[PDB]
Amino acid sequence: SMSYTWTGALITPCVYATTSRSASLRQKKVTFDRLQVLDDHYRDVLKEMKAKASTVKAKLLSVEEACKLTPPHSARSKFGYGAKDVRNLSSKAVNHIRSVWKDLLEDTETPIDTTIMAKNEVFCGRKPARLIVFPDLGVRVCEKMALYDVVSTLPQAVMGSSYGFQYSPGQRVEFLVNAWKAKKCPMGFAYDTRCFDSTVTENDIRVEESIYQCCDLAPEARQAIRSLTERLYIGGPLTNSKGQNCGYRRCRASGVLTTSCGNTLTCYLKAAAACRAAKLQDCTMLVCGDDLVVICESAGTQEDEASLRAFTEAMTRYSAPPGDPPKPEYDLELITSCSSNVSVAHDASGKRVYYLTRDPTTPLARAAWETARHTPVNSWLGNIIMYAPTLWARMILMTHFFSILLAQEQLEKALDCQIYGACYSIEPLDLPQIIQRLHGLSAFSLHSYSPGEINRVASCLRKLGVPPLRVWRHRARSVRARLLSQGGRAATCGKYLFNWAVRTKLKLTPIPAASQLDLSSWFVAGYSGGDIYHSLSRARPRWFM
Ligand SMILES: O=C(O)/C=C/c1ccc(NC(=O)C2(NC(=O)c3ccc4c(C5CCCCC5)c5n(c4c3)CC(=O)Nc3ccccc3-5)CCCC2)cc1
Ligand SMILES: CNC(=O)c1c(-c2ccc(F)cc2)oc2ccc(-c3cccc(C(=O)NC(C)(C)C)c3)cc12
Repeated sequence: SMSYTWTGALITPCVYATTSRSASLRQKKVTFDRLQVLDDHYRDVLKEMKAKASTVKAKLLSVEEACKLTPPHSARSKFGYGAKDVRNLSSKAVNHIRSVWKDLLEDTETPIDTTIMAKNEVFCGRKPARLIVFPDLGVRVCEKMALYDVVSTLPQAVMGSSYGFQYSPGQRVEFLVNAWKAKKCPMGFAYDTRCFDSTVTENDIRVEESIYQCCDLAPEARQAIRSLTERLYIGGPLTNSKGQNCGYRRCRASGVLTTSCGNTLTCYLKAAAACRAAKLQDCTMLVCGDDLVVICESAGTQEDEASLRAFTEAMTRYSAPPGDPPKPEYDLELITSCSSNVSVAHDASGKRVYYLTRDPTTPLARAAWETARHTPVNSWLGNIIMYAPTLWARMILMTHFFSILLAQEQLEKALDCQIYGACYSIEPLDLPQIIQRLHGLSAFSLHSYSPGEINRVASCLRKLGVPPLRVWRHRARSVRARLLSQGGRAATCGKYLFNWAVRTKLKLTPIPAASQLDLSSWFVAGYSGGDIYHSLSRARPRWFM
């Protein structure tokens, strides 16, 4: 069947930013009939995944628990209530949610409506806008009730160490390094599927439900998963922001709670089966939605290229064809996945420290957009958290935004930021404790960065018209002195985040309050399009902190 069908009605709106104008270019790319052929390897991997899903027990979330997971800027319902009313348990929101739940239990077939919109992302010719497909707020709260506990428990039980969303950046690096080191002669590659969401078939969506159905589930959760699969996840009608019928979808909706979990399971299933078809030796896989990395035993240059072509042919039969063909790599640092690569630096005692970095062009361009225009959900803060050990995040992002926060007297104001998938409510004053937990204490002492990494950063600044690194050091000394003078958490930001800026660096001790941070909800599962709100909370705060 066709991934999408269009009525011709426009996808209406609600250093460039992608707009509704280019939506038509994306529609042509994502629209095609799918060809899928399954085999024994696919069937065997599926049964193995189901045997692991069989060990899971999931709970049904209450209306209140689901309501409290709704982000404050979450799209309002077409039934006269918004995210605020949901979060406050307003009688109107709750009554509509309970009626939507009841309708999921009683109607097993009627397709559920979705809104189709062009996403506005900043980029540095110009690429078309990505499309977002999501059901009404009431349905989204119901999705959390039935499946929040499934999507946060099941993927790790099924995929184990291959499940990408269970790791802090520090744990992710450690996993990749250990897997690389475990091979006699390692080879690794990134596999990129062309329009993954469009390649997801109705059968893939039912196979995914067959995995969810192996959980111990409450009867209402079992029925809601069944109804949601048939009425929403396999496909349904598309409506634009003006309420006009846009067409029909028979592929993955990018804005449902199961998008991230579903894509990870599907990509893992197809890839693990394609590893067997290609006869790749001693595979270690890492899967993040549609992003896949395979680390294995090299069998020689020609052998490796041949096995990759066989892998690609098996992925293609499973309806996962590639965008760019995979390339074998013989250095862990040469693999690019999730726009990132591993690099190494030294801590304060000369010991090696591995870390994740990326080309800083897009993060810096988006931070420039966000300093120009007010944006309810930022990427700069997400880039600071994710890339805290990098030279560019420390010297430029931290310096620039802490000087703004000092000037606006907004150091204590919690901000919403997006990191890959999910939405996080963070107080900039908590950045030292967050960084220490995610990256370790060495993130505040890294030096001896690689020439390639220093040169990529310096060239990026020249190309973007950003002042050179020596200006950033002078600005950080001033920012640091002012933060120190404020005491408490502000002085900790000055001392830890800007220790790189002083000639004689201070000896840094662990932050005591870093121990009390509850970060379980952060790196448990992926919620890209899932509509999940994460607000930082601390258990047992000491009086002297
Ligand atoms: O060689 C030497 O000894 C000294 C050289 C030197 C060169 C330029 C300056 N620049 C400045 O003072 C000003 N801009 C900046 O001090 C500035 C700061 C951040 C900038 C950023 C981003 C960096 C990441 C956080 C968000 C802001 C961009 N651009 C920046 C310019 C250049 C710019 O204008 N826009 C963009 C556009 C895309 C990407 C980045 C940028 C402020 C007043 C006059 C212009 C200062 C010193
Ligand atoms: C198969 N791809 C990989 O798992 C990723 C690789 C890679 C893998 C292999 C390789 F060789 C090079 C890069 O680099 C990455 C960089 C970031 C992410 C990534 C994805 C989702 C979440 C988070 C997160 O930290 N969120 C918090 C904790 C909120 C900061 C982070 C995933 C990958």
